[PDB]
Amino acid sequence: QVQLVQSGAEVKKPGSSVKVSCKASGGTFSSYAISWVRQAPGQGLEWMGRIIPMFGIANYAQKFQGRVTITADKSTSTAYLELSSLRSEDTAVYYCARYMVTRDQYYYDMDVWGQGTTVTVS
Amino acid sequence: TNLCPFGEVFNATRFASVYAWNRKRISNCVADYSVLYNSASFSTFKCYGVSPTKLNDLCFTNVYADSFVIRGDEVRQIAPGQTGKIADYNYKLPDDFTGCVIAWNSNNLDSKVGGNYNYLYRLFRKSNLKPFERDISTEIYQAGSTPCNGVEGFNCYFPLQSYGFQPTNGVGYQPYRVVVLSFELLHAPATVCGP
Amino acid sequence: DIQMTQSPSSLSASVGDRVTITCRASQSISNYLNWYQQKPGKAPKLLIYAASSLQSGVPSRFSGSGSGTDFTLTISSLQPEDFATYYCQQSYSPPPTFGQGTKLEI
Ligand SMILES: *[C@@H]1O[C@H](CO)[C@@H](O)[C@H](O)[C@H]1NC(C)=O
Repeated sequence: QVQLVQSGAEVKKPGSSVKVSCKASGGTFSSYAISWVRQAPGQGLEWMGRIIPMFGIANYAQKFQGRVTITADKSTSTAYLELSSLRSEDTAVYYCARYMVTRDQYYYDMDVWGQGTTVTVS
Repeated sequence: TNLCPFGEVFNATRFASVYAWNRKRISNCVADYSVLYNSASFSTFKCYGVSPTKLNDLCFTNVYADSFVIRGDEVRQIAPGQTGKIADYNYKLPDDFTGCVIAWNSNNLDSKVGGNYNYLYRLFRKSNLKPFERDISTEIYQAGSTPCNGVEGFNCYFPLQSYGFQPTNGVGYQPYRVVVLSFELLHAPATVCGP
Repeated sequence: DIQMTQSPSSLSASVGDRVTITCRASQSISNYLNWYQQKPGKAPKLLIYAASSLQSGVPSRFSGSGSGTDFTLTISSLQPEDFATYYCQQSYSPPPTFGQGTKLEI
């Protein structure tokens, strides 16, 4: 049912920060986690951080902790990633995806993915 | 002079889920308990330290209406004296409560075709909660020597599980709303009595 | 923390063929692993949310297996629907690292 829709592509100068977003449709963040994944072009997928909009709690993988922040406003059904200090090696396609952190004692089964945002530099 | 907010407690369409149970408090008003007992739709009116028909003629310091939603086959837990996930971790009444528990089938009001994951109950805690304790904390519950670092995984659980109230549920799997009217007497400088 | 590896990098196949793929984990996992596919330039979709448990709406074309490590995914009567790249991903301890991926050519 719930369909994520995702912000259009971001072109930015190196180091200068970026912001991207996902918002739900046919529902809202009903105590799901939403979490962010890089598809760097032709590399494996990489996981950035959890947020649970119902509680505002968020956490990050070690590689992105400090560089990135993720946030949400549940009443407007919208979650955001913003990344500082960018393009060490980075121009990835960014995906948000949900996973049902209250449905079972099983996690990170990302059953719905956003359309993907290209985020890149020149 | 004034008439009590029972008319809204039983007609607010938005209720919190049991782990975050709502409290509303009654003061300076006419408490018509008896018209509650005249209700068409109710599915329990089991009371403790009282029989509900007579209540109207009594007087009280305070009353709390505490309110939430529960899976029907575990509605039995809410009253005193029995362990079970709700009474263990979400909402425990005293050793000697005094008050009444009111509950009704809510599937026509509360169900959604996906399961309504806005409804949540705590199912892990380090120890059981004390009478009318409340806990909306959601830091990861450990299940091994693993320090979970505040993030979930094997042996590292998010404390709240959803009920998943689908329309296709049997009589007991359905959502039942609950209100617990908790009473108080004392030396009795009352502002709550029935007509 | 955990590391993933996945084999081979690519395979050729045919429509109606049967094909099998593997993923391996550097700490044991007690079957906390998932599988996804993505078409070239589109969103990933989840096929399996344990060793074997298939996800809703997915056709019977897929099955998965494993026990603590050395997992596999199989295609039976392979389709143009299966031209996708496939990824494993461990769920046993954060962060939930994904595999390097594998390519199927029809
Ligand atoms: C709740 O709403 C119904 C329908 O409008 C009304 O008849 C009733 O008096 C209200 N109050 C209670 C306590 O049921």
